[PDB]
Amino acid sequence: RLTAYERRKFRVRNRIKRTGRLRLSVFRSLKHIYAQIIDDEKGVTLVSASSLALKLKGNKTEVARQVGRALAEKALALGIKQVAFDRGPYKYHGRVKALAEGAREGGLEF
Amino acid sequence: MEYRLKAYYREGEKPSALRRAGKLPGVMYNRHLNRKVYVDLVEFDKVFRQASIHHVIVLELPDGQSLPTLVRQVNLDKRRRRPEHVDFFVLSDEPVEMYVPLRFVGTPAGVRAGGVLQEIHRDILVKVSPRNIPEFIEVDVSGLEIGDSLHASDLKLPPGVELAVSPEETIAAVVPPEDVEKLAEEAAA
Amino acid sequence: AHKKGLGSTRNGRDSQAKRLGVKRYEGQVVRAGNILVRQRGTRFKPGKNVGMGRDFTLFALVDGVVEFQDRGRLGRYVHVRPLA
Amino acid sequence: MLMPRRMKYRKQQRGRLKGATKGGDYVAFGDFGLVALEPAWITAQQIEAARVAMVRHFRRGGKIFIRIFPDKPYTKKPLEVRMGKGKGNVEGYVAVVKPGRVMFEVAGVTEEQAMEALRIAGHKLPIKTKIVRRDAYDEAQ
RNA sequence: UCCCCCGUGCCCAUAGCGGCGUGGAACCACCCGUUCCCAUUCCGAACACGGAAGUGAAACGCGCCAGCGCCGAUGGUACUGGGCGGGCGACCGCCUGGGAGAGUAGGUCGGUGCGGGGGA
RNA sequence: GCCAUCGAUCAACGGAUAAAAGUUACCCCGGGGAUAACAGGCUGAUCUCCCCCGAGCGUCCACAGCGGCGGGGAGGUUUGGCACCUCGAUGUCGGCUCGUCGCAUCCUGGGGCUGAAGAAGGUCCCAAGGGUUGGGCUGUUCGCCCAUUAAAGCGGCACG
RNA sequence: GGUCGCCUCCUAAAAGGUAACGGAGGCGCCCAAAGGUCCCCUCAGGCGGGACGGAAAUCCGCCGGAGAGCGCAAGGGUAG
RNA sequence: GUAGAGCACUGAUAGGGCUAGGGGGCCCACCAGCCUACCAAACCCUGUCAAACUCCGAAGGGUCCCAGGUGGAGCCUGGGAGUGAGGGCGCGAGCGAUAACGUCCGCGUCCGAGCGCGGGAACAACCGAGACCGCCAGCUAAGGCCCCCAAGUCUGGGCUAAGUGGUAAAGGAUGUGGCGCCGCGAAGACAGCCAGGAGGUUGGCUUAGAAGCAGCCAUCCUUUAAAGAGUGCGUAAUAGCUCACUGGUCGAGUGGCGCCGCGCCGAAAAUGAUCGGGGCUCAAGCCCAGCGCCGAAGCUGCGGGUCUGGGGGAUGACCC
Ligand SMILES: [Mg+2]
Ligand SMILES: [Mg+2]
Ligand SMILES: [Mg+2]
Ligand SMILES: [Mg+2]
Ligand SMILES: [Mg+2]
Ligand SMILES: [Mg+2]
Ligand SMILES: [Mg+2]
Ligand SMILES: [Mg+2]
Ligand SMILES: [Mg+2]
Ligand SMILES: [Mg+2]
Ligand SMILES: [Mg+2]
Ligand SMILES: [Mg+2]
Ligand SMILES: [Mg+2]
Ligand SMILES: [Mg+2]
Ligand SMILES: [Mg+2]
Ligand SMILES: [Mg+2]
Ligand SMILES: [Mg+2]
Ligand SMILES: [Mg+2]
Ligand SMILES: [Mg+2]
Ligand SMILES: [Mg+2]
Ligand SMILES: [Mg+2]
Ligand SMILES: [Mg+2]
Ligand SMILES: [Mg+2]
Ligand SMILES: [Mg+2]
Ligand SMILES: [Mg+2]
Ligand SMILES: [Mg+2]
Ligand SMILES: [Mg+2]
Ligand SMILES: [Mg+2]
Ligand SMILES: [Mg+2]
Ligand SMILES: [Mg+2]
Ligand SMILES: [Mg+2]
Ligand SMILES: [Mg+2]
Ligand SMILES: [Mg+2]
Ligand SMILES: [Mg+2]
Ligand SMILES: [Mg+2]
Ligand SMILES: [Mg+2]
Ligand SMILES: [Mg+2]
Ligand SMILES: [Mg+2]
Ligand SMILES: [Mg+2]
Ligand SMILES: [Mg+2]
Ligand SMILES: [Mg+2]
Ligand SMILES: [Mg+2]
Ligand SMILES: [Mg+2]
Ligand SMILES: [Mg+2]
Ligand SMILES: [Mg+2]
Ligand SMILES: [Mg+2]
Ligand SMILES: [Mg+2]
Ligand SMILES: [Mg+2]
Ligand SMILES: [Mg+2]
Ligand SMILES: [Mg+2]
Ligand SMILES: [Mg+2]
Ligand SMILES: [Mg+2]
Ligand SMILES: [Mg+2]
Ligand SMILES: [Mg+2]
Ligand SMILES: [Mg+2]
Ligand SMILES: [Mg+2]
Ligand SMILES: [Mg+2]
Ligand SMILES: [Mg+2]
Ligand SMILES: [Mg+2]
Ligand SMILES: [Mg+2]
Ligand SMILES: [Mg+2]
Ligand SMILES: [Mg+2]
Ligand SMILES: [Mg+2]
Ligand SMILES: [Mg+2]
Ligand SMILES: [Mg+2]
Ligand SMILES: [Mg+2]
Ligand SMILES: [Mg+2]
Ligand SMILES: [Mg+2]
Ligand SMILES: [Mg+2]
Ligand SMILES: [Mg+2]
Ligand SMILES: [Mg+2]
Ligand SMILES: [Mg+2]
Ligand SMILES: [Mg+2]
Ligand SMILES: [Mg+2]
Ligand SMILES: [Mg+2]
Ligand SMILES: [Mg+2]
Ligand SMILES: [Mg+2]
Ligand SMILES: [Mg+2]
Ligand SMILES: [Mg+2]
Ligand SMILES: [Mg+2]
Ligand SMILES: [Mg+2]
Ligand SMILES: [Mg+2]
Ligand SMILES: [Mg+2]
Ligand SMILES: [Mg+2]
Ligand SMILES: [Mg+2]
Ligand SMILES: [Mg+2]
Ligand SMILES: [Mg+2]
Ligand SMILES: [Mg+2]
Ligand SMILES: [Mg+2]
Ligand SMILES: [Mg+2]
Ligand SMILES: [Mg+2]
Ligand SMILES: [Mg+2]
Ligand SMILES: [Mg+2]
Ligand SMILES: [Mg+2]
Ligand SMILES: [Mg+2]
Ligand SMILES: [Mg+2]
Ligand SMILES: [Mg+2]
Ligand SMILES: [Mg+2]
Ligand SMILES: [Mg+2]
Ligand SMILES: [Mg+2]
Ligand SMILES: [Mg+2]
Ligand SMILES: [Mg+2]
Ligand SMILES: [Mg+2]
Ligand SMILES: [Mg+2]
Ligand SMILES: [Mg+2]
Ligand SMILES: [Mg+2]
Ligand SMILES: [Mg+2]
Ligand SMILES: [Mg+2]
Ligand SMILES: [Mg+2]
Ligand SMILES: [Mg+2]
Ligand SMILES: [Mg+2]
Ligand SMILES: [Mg+2]
Ligand SMILES: [Mg+2]
Ligand SMILES: [Mg+2]
Ligand SMILES: [Mg+2]
Ligand SMILES: [Mg+2]
Ligand SMILES: [Mg+2]
Ligand SMILES: [Mg+2]
Ligand SMILES: [Mg+2]
Ligand SMILES: [Mg+2]
Ligand SMILES: [Mg+2]
Ligand SMILES: [Mg+2]
Ligand SMILES: [Mg+2]
Ligand SMILES: [Mg+2]
Ligand SMILES: [Mg+2]
Ligand SMILES: [Mg+2]
Ligand SMILES: [Mg+2]
Ligand SMILES: [Mg+2]
Ligand SMILES: [Mg+2]
Ligand SMILES: [Mg+2]
Ligand SMILES: [Mg+2]
Ligand SMILES: [Mg+2]
Ligand SMILES: [Mg+2]
Ligand SMILES: [Mg+2]
Ligand SMILES: [Mg+2]
Ligand SMILES: [Mg+2]
Ligand SMILES: [Mg+2]
Ligand SMILES: [Mg+2]
Ligand SMILES: [Mg+2]
Ligand SMILES: [Mg+2]
Ligand SMILES: [Mg+2]
Ligand SMILES: [Mg+2]
Ligand SMILES: [Mg+2]
Ligand SMILES: [Mg+2]
Ligand SMILES: [Mg+2]
Ligand SMILES: [Mg+2]
Ligand SMILES: [Mg+2]
Ligand SMILES: [Mg+2]
Ligand SMILES: [Mg+2]
Ligand SMILES: [Mg+2]
Ligand SMILES: [Mg+2]
Ligand SMILES: [Mg+2]
Ligand SMILES: [Mg+2]
Ligand SMILES: [Mg+2]
Ligand SMILES: [Mg+2]
Ligand SMILES: [Mg+2]
Ligand SMILES: [Mg+2]
Ligand SMILES: [Mg+2]
Ligand SMILES: [Mg+2]
Ligand SMILES: [Mg+2]
Ligand SMILES: [Mg+2]
Ligand SMILES: [Mg+2]
Ligand SMILES: [Mg+2]
Ligand SMILES: [Mg+2]
Ligand SMILES: [Mg+2]
Ligand SMILES: [Mg+2]
Ligand SMILES: [Mg+2]
Ligand SMILES: [Mg+2]
Ligand SMILES: [Mg+2]
Ligand SMILES: [Mg+2]
Ligand SMILES: [Mg+2]
Ligand SMILES: [Mg+2]
Ligand SMILES: [Mg+2]
Ligand SMILES: [Mg+2]
Ligand SMILES: [Mg+2]
Ligand SMILES: [Mg+2]
Ligand SMILES: [Mg+2]
Ligand SMILES: [Mg+2]
Ligand SMILES: [Mg+2]
Ligand SMILES: [Mg+2]
Ligand SMILES: [Mg+2]
Ligand SMILES: [Mg+2]
Ligand SMILES: [Mg+2]
Ligand SMILES: [Mg+2]
Ligand SMILES: [Mg+2]
Ligand SMILES: [Mg+2]
Ligand SMILES: [Mg+2]
Ligand SMILES: [Mg+2]
Ligand SMILES: [Mg+2]
Ligand SMILES: [Mg+2]
Ligand SMILES: [Mg+2]
Ligand SMILES: [Mg+2]
Ligand SMILES: [Mg+2]
Ligand SMILES: [Mg+2]
Ligand SMILES: [Mg+2]
Ligand SMILES: [Mg+2]
Ligand SMILES: [Mg+2]
Ligand SMILES: [Mg+2]
Ligand SMILES: [Mg+2]
Ligand SMILES: [Mg+2]
Ligand SMILES: [Mg+2]
Ligand SMILES: [Mg+2]
Ligand SMILES: [Mg+2]
Ligand SMILES: [Mg+2]
Ligand SMILES: [Mg+2]
Ligand SMILES: [Mg+2]
Ligand SMILES: [Mg+2]
Ligand SMILES: [Mg+2]
Ligand SMILES: [Mg+2]
Ligand SMILES: [Mg+2]
Ligand SMILES: [Mg+2]
Ligand SMILES: [Mg+2]
Ligand SMILES: [Mg+2]
Ligand SMILES: [Mg+2]
Ligand SMILES: [Mg+2]
Ligand SMILES: [Mg+2]
Ligand SMILES: [Mg+2]
Ligand SMILES: [Mg+2]
Ligand SMILES: [Mg+2]
Ligand SMILES: [Mg+2]
Ligand SMILES: [Mg+2]
Ligand SMILES: [Mg+2]
Ligand SMILES: [Mg+2]
Ligand SMILES: [Mg+2]
Ligand SMILES: [Mg+2]
Ligand SMILES: [Mg+2]
Ligand SMILES: [Mg+2]
Ligand SMILES: [Mg+2]
Ligand SMILES: [Mg+2]
Ligand SMILES: [Mg+2]
Ligand SMILES: [Mg+2]
Ligand SMILES: [Mg+2]
Repeated sequence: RLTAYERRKFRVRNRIKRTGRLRLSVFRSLKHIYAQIIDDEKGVTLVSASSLALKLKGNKTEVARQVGRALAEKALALGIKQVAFDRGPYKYHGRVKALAEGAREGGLEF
Repeated sequence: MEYRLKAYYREGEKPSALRRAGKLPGVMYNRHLNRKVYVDLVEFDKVFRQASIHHVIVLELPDGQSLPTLVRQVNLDKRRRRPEHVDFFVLSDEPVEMYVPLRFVGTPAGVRAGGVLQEIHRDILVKVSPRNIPEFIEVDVSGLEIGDSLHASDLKLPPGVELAVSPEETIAAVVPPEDVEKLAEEAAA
Repeated sequence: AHKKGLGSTRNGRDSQAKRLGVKRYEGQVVRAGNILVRQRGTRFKPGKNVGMGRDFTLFALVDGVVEFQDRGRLGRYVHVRPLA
Repeated sequence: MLMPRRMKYRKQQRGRLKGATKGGDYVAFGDFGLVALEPAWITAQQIEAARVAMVRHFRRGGKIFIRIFPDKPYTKKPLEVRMGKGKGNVEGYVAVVKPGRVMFEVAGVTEEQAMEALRIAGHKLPIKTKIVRRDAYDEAQ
């Protein structure tokens, strides 16, 4: 048995995993949003940015933009520039979008 | 209802040899032990005929041990219809599952009516401690007419004994006989 | 004399053999492009450095060594580890 | 007359008869049974014939069990025709029996009664046979 | 470096179904609202956004129990690569190496990787 | 010409021509026992003969005489299957003539049982020494029929 | 008399391949959406409840891993 | 993904349970209560079957890497072919009839081309064995060792009495030897001997009496050391007369069932018979054990030929 939730997840995640790039995963809780970057070859998170960890607040979308930007800072430092965006079970829009838009001008190539 | 039977250990000796030497290869196990064994065939036979899975058999091991066992299973030569291996299940203080001989008593109303008692189950599987393993489990099959039947859900059960199957496991029934005049409409069919 | 009313046969045909199967095995060295598995449906799934053609053919995408894998419920996979 | 109600396929290849019986080697219902000693295709005519013989022997009484069933289609090309031009037609059904297979069983009839009835039955069968009594070994199986 | 939670892989049911219990500090979830972005072949159910009054009822996490499901020896046998023998013949049998399936004993209410948050 | 593309039940589908059916006992040549018909052989489904079972018949009584449903064989007379010798030839039915062998015996001989009173008959066993008619019909073998008879046997021998 | 090319399954003896006038079936088409992609959704069936309404029209609930669907025969594949 | 095995899928399947519906009777019908030694979907338990079923699954087979392997191995290029009727046997399948010196495939083998040699009487392809030539030398193989005919009338130990051996089945049998298990037994058994073995059978009945014994009619009760409304003979019938049966007697074994070895019957053909023959019976048959020997063109010894390779030659010629 499966929720449409889970089905979407696998469906969008698998497609990205095939392209073999680094993976920018995202979690979007009611109160926060989190974004880690994963090497699925080794199965390991290389760098992570989040609202909770940023001790951040001030409207979800505007917040989301920053965690992306912050994510790029720690990423580019390590050497990461090329990446693929795991949009999870979430429609590419609003909060998730803002995270991407931030992480974009933050320097990430995607 | 408690039998003895001398047993011996074994390792490399080929089963084939052991058999054409009139012994019967076997095994001896419970959650704690497991040992290759053999018994004398003709000696096992006379014992097992009486004891069966139903009654405890005590294995007299060479090292002076005397183990309570149930025969868990017996492997047959298909061609010859003749035993070729035994499983001895060493009893422990614990409760164990096992088959207990049903004993139908009273000649059914249907049998008198000319039918026949089909003894569907002849033993019934049961949870019970070793110290208190029953045997004869009576069943009043007397009220049973032709077309009737009784199930596990209708048994005596000595105290401390568990109906270890489905209650609805049908125990026995009474069936119409064979009859030469049935052949008529069987020919008219 | 002999040759009496015999009969006929309402069937009696077949298709050509299709030579399906695994074509390169685990541990075999392969050039990029090498056919790894001819199949019907995904009896095998494409893994690392392995692509799948329109008729489910599995081929190597890199020079490397062929490697098999049974991931239980997720199916069976053919990979190609590249070589350093 | 035994034969399948329905059939996935109408003609069936012959096959060999390797080994002892696959199973159905222990008495499972009555007190005495008839066991196959050599293998054969037992015709549906023979099954029925044995059946009737027992029935007739103990006229009204006891119950007969039949542990074999003819599901194999038996083919025969017409008389006086040559080889080729298709496979023959189905002309009956047999049950493939192998040594060790209990084929019949009886119950609720006296020991002597059972012995004669099962004995006559075997006389109808195209093979050597033996009668057997239900054992501790059978109930153990 | 022990404990709890969140995201995420790997092993692919010994991990599951079902039952009973536990958890809201934090996280997470249901929750509150439809102004804005977005949305419904109808419905703010879903997707989405702005929130934080309430609640762990649901969901989820963690436990516990073996009815189900799942896993499952040893021993023995079927079958068999190779080498042979008996019988007019149907078929049997021997040595050597390999060796199931079923069933018996029994196991199981998961185990582990990387990152994040919170503890003592 | 090159590029693109069209006209094929060329379906006997690797497609002989753009274009094609029969007949021969009036026949002919090259080959084949690589292949049929005769006969042999292997087989024995079919054929003939003999058994096992004992349901039931026989007033009564399974077995005097019978033998449901089924099962096991022998033979190598019939019709077949196969294609092994023979196609640089193994002449094919019936009749006649001359037979000879088999015995699963038609008669004669010796027996057992009988639902054997006697006379007869039935069934089985032994027995192959000898015997086993003349005509009408049809090419017939077979078969029917006339008149007899102890009997008017059946098969093998390339259906001698 | 039947057949003649192509496809699916068995025969086929656990790689490939494998014969017979062996056992079963199909094809000589089709679709401007039945194609490309992005996004979303998940069957069949059972039980219960529901005007006309039934075995079966459409709606609600619980169950359900795939027994449905995938133009067409069969096989393989397939709801991650 | 086969052999085996299994029923989880697709189908098949016998019995039972459970249970929609269907059928017969009841209530009687308008609807409902039906109850059912009937028919039966789904479902459950027992028990199975399948090339085109598989939850399972060997042995093997395939390919790759590493290692051994120097072989009338292998790989590349080119010149010359012939072959494209195969066959027998073993094994696995299809067809056939679980027929064929049948047919069609697959793996192997041999004949083909080894109709050369030993064995199997004789016999392409079964057993043994791959013939360069010579020998009046030796060892072995298969198969054999009584004579034809080379070698044991060898040595232990059993079985067989049919000439089984020396070619057949269901099935039939106090053949025979060997293992068992089961009752009987001197608390005197089995075998016979043996005093006994009255019926008020006034059989319920019977009719030219059809009073135990055509008449398959409760199918009585007695005296007990034991005697049946009868196991039978002269009868449609009285007499007669056996058996059951206890009783002694007798004195030591008897009855029934199962398994194994070897044998018996079932067992009829056509020119003259026969295991190849003679002939064979504590074998010259079968089985178990041992020690000898015979024997093929195989292997060995001696001589020679030729091909190839490697040496020699401290050179061809020649030599090992
Ligand atoms: Mg599921
Ligand atoms: Mg979805
Ligand atoms: Mg999806
Ligand atoms: Mg990993
Ligand atoms: Mg701020
Ligand atoms: Mg901006
Ligand atoms: Mg850049
Ligand atoms: Mg003792
Ligand atoms: Mg344990
Ligand atoms: Mg003993
Ligand atoms: Mg004790
Ligand atoms: Mg009574
Ligand atoms: Mg019933
Ligand atoms: Mg009928
Ligand atoms: Mg019928
Ligand atoms: Mg002909
Ligand atoms: Mg015709
Ligand atoms: Mg037709
Ligand atoms: Mg094909
Ligand atoms: Mg091809
Ligand atoms: Mg083919
Ligand atoms: Mg693709
Ligand atoms: Mg492919
Ligand atoms: Mg691997
Ligand atoms: Mg894995
Ligand atoms: Mg899966
Ligand atoms: Mg998957
Ligand atoms: Mg999948
Ligand atoms: Mg049926
Ligand atoms: Mg066979
Ligand atoms: Mg077997
Ligand atoms: Mg076998
Ligand atoms: Mg065997
Ligand atoms: Mg069987
Ligand atoms: Mg009974
Ligand atoms: Mg009775
Ligand atoms: Mg028989
Ligand atoms: Mg018995
Ligand atoms: Mg018994
Ligand atoms: Mg039982
Ligand atoms: Mg620690
Ligand atoms: Mg985890
Ligand atoms: Mg693991
Ligand atoms: Mg799971
Ligand atoms: Mg529960
Ligand atoms: Mg509980
Ligand atoms: Mg509680
Ligand atoms: Mg609790
Ligand atoms: Mg509590
Ligand atoms: Mg809070
Ligand atoms: Mg507002
Ligand atoms: Mg508005
Ligand atoms: Mg607006
Ligand atoms: Mg939009
Ligand atoms: Mg809008
Ligand atoms: Mg619309
Ligand atoms: Mg719209
Ligand atoms: Mg919970
Ligand atoms: Mg519990
Ligand atoms: Mg359990
Ligand atoms: Mg599993
Ligand atoms: Mg094992
Ligand atoms: Mg073993
Ligand atoms: Mg072997
Ligand atoms: Mg073998
Ligand atoms: Mg052999
Ligand atoms: Mg032999
Ligand atoms: Mg044998
Ligand atoms: Mg041997
Ligand atoms: Mg050996
Ligand atoms: Mg072994
Ligand atoms: Mg072995
Ligand atoms: Mg536990
Ligand atoms: Mg669990
Ligand atoms: Mg749990
Ligand atoms: Mg734990
Ligand atoms: Mg570790
Ligand atoms: Mg140009
Ligand atoms: Mg045409
Ligand atoms: Mg046309
Ligand atoms: Mg052509
Ligand atoms: Mg041309
Ligand atoms: Mg031309
Ligand atoms: Mg002229
Ligand atoms: Mg002319
Ligand atoms: Mg001629
Ligand atoms: Mg000739
Ligand atoms: Mg024939
Ligand atoms: Mg005929
Ligand atoms: Mg006979
Ligand atoms: Mg009568
Ligand atoms: Mg009489
Ligand atoms: Mg009678
Ligand atoms: Mg008779
Ligand atoms: Mg009749
Ligand atoms: Mg017959
Ligand atoms: Mg013949
Ligand atoms: Mg002939
Ligand atoms: Mg013939
Ligand atoms: Mg031929
Ligand atoms: Mg030939
Ligand atoms: Mg002429
Ligand atoms: Mg004349
Ligand atoms: Mg003549
Ligand atoms: Mg005579
Ligand atoms: Mg006479
Ligand atoms: Mg007479
Ligand atoms: Mg008279
Ligand atoms: Mg007669
Ligand atoms: Mg004579
Ligand atoms: Mg004469
Ligand atoms: Mg004569
Ligand atoms: Mg005349
Ligand atoms: Mg005339
Ligand atoms: Mg005339
Ligand atoms: Mg005529
Ligand atoms: Mg005449
Ligand atoms: Mg006369
Ligand atoms: Mg005449
Ligand atoms: Mg003559
Ligand atoms: Mg003739
Ligand atoms: Mg003639
Ligand atoms: Mg002839
Ligand atoms: Mg003649
Ligand atoms: Mg034509
Ligand atoms: Mg293959
Ligand atoms: Mg359309
Ligand atoms: Mg959408
Ligand atoms: Mg949608
Ligand atoms: Mg539905
Ligand atoms: Mg409904
Ligand atoms: Mg509806
Ligand atoms: Mg209407
Ligand atoms: Mg709906
Ligand atoms: Mg299905
Ligand atoms: Mg549908
Ligand atoms: Mg699916
Ligand atoms: Mg499907
Ligand atoms: Mg899945
Ligand atoms: Mg499989
Ligand atoms: Mg396959
Ligand atoms: Mg399944
Ligand atoms: Mg299927
Ligand atoms: Mg099915
Ligand atoms: Mg079914
Ligand atoms: Mg049933
Ligand atoms: Mg039923
Ligand atoms: Mg009704
Ligand atoms: Mg009525
Ligand atoms: Mg009415
Ligand atoms: Mg009324
Ligand atoms: Mg009514
Ligand atoms: Mg009305
Ligand atoms: Mg009315
Ligand atoms: Mg009722
Ligand atoms: Mg198959
Ligand atoms: Mg199969
Ligand atoms: Mg397994
Ligand atoms: Mg498994
Ligand atoms: Mg496997
Ligand atoms: Mg294995
Ligand atoms: Mg393997
Ligand atoms: Mg090497
Ligand atoms: Mg050429
Ligand atoms: Mg050529
Ligand atoms: Mg040619
Ligand atoms: Mg040829
Ligand atoms: Mg060849
Ligand atoms: Mg060959
Ligand atoms: Mg031969
Ligand atoms: Mg053969
Ligand atoms: Mg067969
Ligand atoms: Mg057969
Ligand atoms: Mg055959
Ligand atoms: Mg034959
Ligand atoms: Mg035959
Ligand atoms: Mg043959
Ligand atoms: Mg054959
Ligand atoms: Mg070959
Ligand atoms: Mg030769
Ligand atoms: Mg050769
Ligand atoms: Mg020659
Ligand atoms: Mg020779
Ligand atoms: Mg010779
Ligand atoms: Mg010979
Ligand atoms: Mg010759
Ligand atoms: Mg020959
Ligand atoms: Mg010769
Ligand atoms: Mg030759
Ligand atoms: Mg030989
Ligand atoms: Mg040999
Ligand atoms: Mg030597
Ligand atoms: Mg010598
Ligand atoms: Mg040898
Ligand atoms: Mg020798
Ligand atoms: Mg001699
Ligand atoms: Mg000689
Ligand atoms: Mg001599
Ligand atoms: Mg004799
Ligand atoms: Mg002789
Ligand atoms: Mg001899
Ligand atoms: Mg012979
Ligand atoms: Mg002979
Ligand atoms: Mg012989
Ligand atoms: Mg015999
Ligand atoms: Mg006897
Ligand atoms: Mg007897
Ligand atoms: Mg006797
Ligand atoms: Mg004997
Ligand atoms: Mg004893
Ligand atoms: Mg005793
Ligand atoms: Mg006795
Ligand atoms: Mg005793
Ligand atoms: Mg005493
Ligand atoms: Mg009398
Ligand atoms: Mg009378
Ligand atoms: Mg009385
Ligand atoms: Mg007088
Ligand atoms: Mg008197
Ligand atoms: Mg016994
Ligand atoms: Mg024995
Ligand atoms: Mg025995
Ligand atoms: Mg004989
Ligand atoms: Mg001789
Ligand atoms: Mg000789
Ligand atoms: Mg002689
Ligand atoms: Mg030589
Ligand atoms: Mg020499
Ligand atoms: Mg010379
Ligand atoms: Mg030389
Ligand atoms: Mg050298
Ligand atoms: Mg040199």
